Amino acid sequence: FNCYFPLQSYGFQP
Amino acid sequence: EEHVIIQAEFYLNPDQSGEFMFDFDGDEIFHVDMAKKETVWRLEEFGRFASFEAQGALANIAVDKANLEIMTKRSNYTPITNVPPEVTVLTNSPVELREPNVLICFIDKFTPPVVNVTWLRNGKPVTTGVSETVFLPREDHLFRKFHYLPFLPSTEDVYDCRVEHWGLDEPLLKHWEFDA
Amino acid sequence: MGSMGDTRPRFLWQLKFECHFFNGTERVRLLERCIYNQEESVRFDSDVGEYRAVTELGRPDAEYWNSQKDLLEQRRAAVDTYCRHNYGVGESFTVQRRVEPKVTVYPSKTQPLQHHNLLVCSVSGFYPGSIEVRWFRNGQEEKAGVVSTGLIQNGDWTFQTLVMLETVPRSGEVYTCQVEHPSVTSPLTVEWRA
Repeated sequence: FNCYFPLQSYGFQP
Repeated sequence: EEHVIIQAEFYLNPDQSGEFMFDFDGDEIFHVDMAKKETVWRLEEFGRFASFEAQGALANIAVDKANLEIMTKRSNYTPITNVPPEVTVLTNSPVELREPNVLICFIDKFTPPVVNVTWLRNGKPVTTGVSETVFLPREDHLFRKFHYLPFLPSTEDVYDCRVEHWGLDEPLLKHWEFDA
Repeated sequence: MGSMGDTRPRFLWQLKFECHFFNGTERVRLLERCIYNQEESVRFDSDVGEYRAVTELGRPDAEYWNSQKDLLEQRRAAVDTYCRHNYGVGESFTVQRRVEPKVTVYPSKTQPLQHHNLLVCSVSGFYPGSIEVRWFRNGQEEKAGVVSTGLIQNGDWTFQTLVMLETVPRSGEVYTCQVEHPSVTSPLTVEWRA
């Protein structure tokens, strides 16, 4: 498929 | 060549409202409907050309929610300052009697991304065939939004776009009439 | 007072991943931005290569994320795996989109000056935003008396602009609204014969 890819958000330090 | 593609997300408390969209040079490619959990293409044909897995957006939104809570605590619960919108009403094209056209209510330069928009025909709320965009990003981190009302132009009907927002003391009421 | 109810304070978090493209995809710059309320607090800039705090609030996050070497490797390669990928996904209906302006000329309904005709050139429905709309009298570009709304975004992958000219219309004068736009190789023209 012709797919947009997201960049993943990462959490702050817990 | 000069182009900018922006993946823009947000989360807002205590509303618990999320958003995820892609922007190309200031126009929306798509967003994800958080209630239906599905990709919504800004122009219909885009969905024939491309795809986007909506669960990636939903996962990002969960992380955004977690980070908002942390940042809310870290700032000692410093809330957003309301910035009220600028509202303009225009048509899609030059207006001719009895030739279908479209009224555009352009809502700009506001935050947070919560706004109420009512089309009034001769002073009365009208819902027929209206549509709207999600909140669109700005470089100053405020937002933009468009609302649309298809209409059949006549001499006897007048229109107002009524906009309400926490930064406004009174509703904004922006008028349009046939230029007779 | 207040135009809507529910005035509880609000708290807002925005994330933007910006892919900036120069000369096609010859040059690419990724800019990840974290904004709390209206204040950007930390960013990753691919020209820099690591997270940086914009404000004090962002300092712990820059420190934490710069400790994650996998994450830095991933972000450093995203100019390729994300920006250039997504550029190629949509180039044919975004970068290559060309929608021809519709051009109409008409007298304003408002005619404030005796012996003058206020003319209106309406240019609508076009894509992309770059455009020039100009008025000519006979063969001469009019350099005075012109008023333009500038570029208006309609929110639906089209734009419009409106350009007005006060004319002193003599016999044998021809007024032309002329549009230069990337969708056409020769300018669009619509004329008004006085």
